Amino acid sequence: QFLRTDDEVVLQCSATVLKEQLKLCLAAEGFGNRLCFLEPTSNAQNVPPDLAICCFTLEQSLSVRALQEMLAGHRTLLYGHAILLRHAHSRMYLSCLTTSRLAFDVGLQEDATGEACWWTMHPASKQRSEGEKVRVGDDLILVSVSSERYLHLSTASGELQVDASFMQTLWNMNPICSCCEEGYVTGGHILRLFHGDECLTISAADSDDQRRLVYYEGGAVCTHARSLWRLEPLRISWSGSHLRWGQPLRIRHVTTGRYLALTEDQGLVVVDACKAHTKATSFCFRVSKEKLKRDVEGMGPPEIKYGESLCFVQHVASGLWLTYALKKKAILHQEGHMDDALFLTRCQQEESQAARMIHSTAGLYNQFIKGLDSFSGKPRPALPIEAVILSLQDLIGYFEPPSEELQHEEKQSKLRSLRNRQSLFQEEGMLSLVLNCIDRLNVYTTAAHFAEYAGEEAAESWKEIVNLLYELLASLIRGN
Repeated sequence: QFLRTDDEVVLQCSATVLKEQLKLCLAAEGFGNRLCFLEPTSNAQNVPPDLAICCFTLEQSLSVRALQEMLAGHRTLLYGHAILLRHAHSRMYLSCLTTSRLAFDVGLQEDATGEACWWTMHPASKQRSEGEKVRVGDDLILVSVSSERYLHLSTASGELQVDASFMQTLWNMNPICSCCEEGYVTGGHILRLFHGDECLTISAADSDDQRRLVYYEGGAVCTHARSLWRLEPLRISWSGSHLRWGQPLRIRHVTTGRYLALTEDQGLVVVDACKAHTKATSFCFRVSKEKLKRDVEGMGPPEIKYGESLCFVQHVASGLWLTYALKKKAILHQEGHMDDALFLTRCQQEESQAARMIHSTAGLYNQFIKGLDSFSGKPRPALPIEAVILSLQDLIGYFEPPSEELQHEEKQSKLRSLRNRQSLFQEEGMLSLVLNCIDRLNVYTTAAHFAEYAGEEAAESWKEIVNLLYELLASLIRGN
C-alpha cells in the first residue's frame, strides 16, 4: 500500500458539475498533440473512458540534492521527492511547457532533459510530513521544478482543463498495476484471442460490413493490427490487476476504438464507445460451460496465463457463449460448440503502440476530411490545422529510415522494424486515407482559391499541409 518506482499510475482529481462530483484523469496523446487534457471517469458504467492515454509510469523519485546532482529497483516514494513521469503510450514525459492557453500549459516532452519534466511531491494535510512514505489513496500537491507552480485544474472559461497555476489542486496518484506475476493476463493488456492459426478480428479497412462484425480468421491476420484487443475490467483502480475467472470486463478493439457487444437488433457486433453500456458490453472468461467474488484493492490472485490457459468467453447479462457460424462469423449462442475455448497471446509494445497510433491518426484525418466536405460546395467547423501539421511531422519522423553511417548489423534490424511498422499502417488503409486528404486539397489551384472556401487563416497552411501529406505518402511507400 505504498507507491514505488516502475508502478503504473493515473493522476486523478475532483470537480463539481451540476451539483455532482466528477472524477477526472490526466490524459495526453503525444503524437499530434502534446497538450494534456482531462478524461472523465465517473460515467464508466455508461461510457467507457479512454484509459490507454492516461497511464503513466513512475520512472524515478529523487531528493532535491539528487536531482540537482543529476542535472549537473522498486524504491518507495517519499514526500519532498521529485518524480519523473513517463507516458505509457507516447513514451514522452509529463512536463511544464512555456506556452499559455499568468499560467503555463501542461503537456508532453520529447526527451527528459532539464527541470521541466520534474515534479516535487508535497503533503496535502497535517497527516503526512516531508520524508514519509507516500501512501496509496493520499491527496497530494505537485510542484513544477522549472516554474515553481502547482499542477492545477482549471474551470475557465466554461470547460475543464489542466495548467501550471499558483492556485492549488489536490491530486490522487491512484495505482494501476504494481509488480505482476510473470506470464499472467492483467487488465489494460493488449492481446490476441486464438482459436485452435485463427484469431478473433474485425474485417479489413473499407470492407462492406462497415467494420462492425466479428470473425474467426486465419492466415496473415495473426500479424495484423485489426486482430488486436485491449482487455478493460470495470474498475478504474487496479484495472491493471490480474484477470480472474468470472470477472466482468469490456473488450475494446484497438485501431477502431469500438467495443465488443450484444445487440437486440444485430447480435454480436462491435459498438461505438458512447453506446457501450455495461449490460451490452460485459464479458468474462470461463473455465467451462457449467451452470456457475469480492473485488480486491490490489494485484490479486493470478489465475489466467498467456498461452497455457484455455478460456471460454461468456456474455454476462445473457449468459450466451462466444462461438461461430478460412473466415467464419463470430456469434453469441446459448449452447455454442465443444471447441469454443480460446487461448491468449500477449502483443509486444512496438505493434501495440502502432495500433493506437493508427486509431488516433484515422480519427484526426477523418475529421479533417469531414471538415473539407462541409464547405466543398458552399462558398464564402474549424479545421484541425495545428494538429494535422504536427501529426504529419510526427509520422514522417516515425517512418524516417536509419542513418547511412550506422553499423550494418544495427541498420538491418532497424530496417526490419521500419518495414513492419509500415506494413501495419498499410494494412489499415492509411495510404487511401493520406491520398483522400491530398485529392480533397488539390481541388484547389492555389492557396487563395482555397481561401475562397476556407478562412484566409486556414489558407496560410495550405501549401505546408499538402507538402507534408506528399512527404508522408513517400515515407509510407519507401521499401527500405
